[PDB]
This record gives sequence, C-alpha cells and structure tokens, in this order.
Amino acid sequence: SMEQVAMELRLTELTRLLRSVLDQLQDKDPARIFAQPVSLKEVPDYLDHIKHPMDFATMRKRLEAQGYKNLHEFEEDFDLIIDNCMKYNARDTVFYRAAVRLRDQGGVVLRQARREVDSIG
Repeated sequence: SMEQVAMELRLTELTRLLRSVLDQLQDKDPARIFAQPVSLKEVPDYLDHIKHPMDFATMRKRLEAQGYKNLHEFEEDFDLIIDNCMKYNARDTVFYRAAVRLRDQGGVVLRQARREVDSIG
C-alpha cells in the first residue's frame, strides 16, 4: 500500500535523525567507556547486578535494524547506559563520573531532538 510506504519513509527519516543524535551522544564519551557491552569474560558476575545491560554498540545495531519506533524508546536505552553504570560503579570512580558527564552533556542534545521530532512529525 501507499500508506505502508509513507510509514516506512517516516521510519527511515526517524532513523536518520536518531543516527545523528547517537553520534552526538557518543562524542560526549571520548574515553569510550560506554562504546561496547560490559565484558562477561572480565566481569563474570555483571548480570547478577545489572538485569538490562546497554551500550552504544548495541544501540547502534538496533538503530540500523530500524528498531527504534520513536525517540522515547531510544532515550530509554540511553538512560540504561547511564543508570546501570551509576548503580554498578561507586561514586568515586572514573566510570560513575563519566556517566554523570554523559548525562549532563547529553541533556542538551536530547532537549533539541525532542523538539525536532515533534516539529518534523
């Protein structure tokens, strides 16, 4: 149907916008602390602590499968990165501190992407 096509084109454009958002968020993590999943070889007990792991590579796979239906779903995954880190790691660690900075600096990027998604429909 012509309707399924137009829907598909909207999803493609949402994907294009979220890709740019993701690149901007990932630049706020220059140390690459959140680039890849926490290694279960190196932290064998991680899943006893964190029930829903998340990282920027796993978000990127989901993105390119057009697996995000809206900005809210994307933000949920971004928030998991930060919130998992802040529970697993103590306050006085390079890891926790990096999460706090990513959170604070991402807020600006997400503030405007919420307006661009409402604006462009």
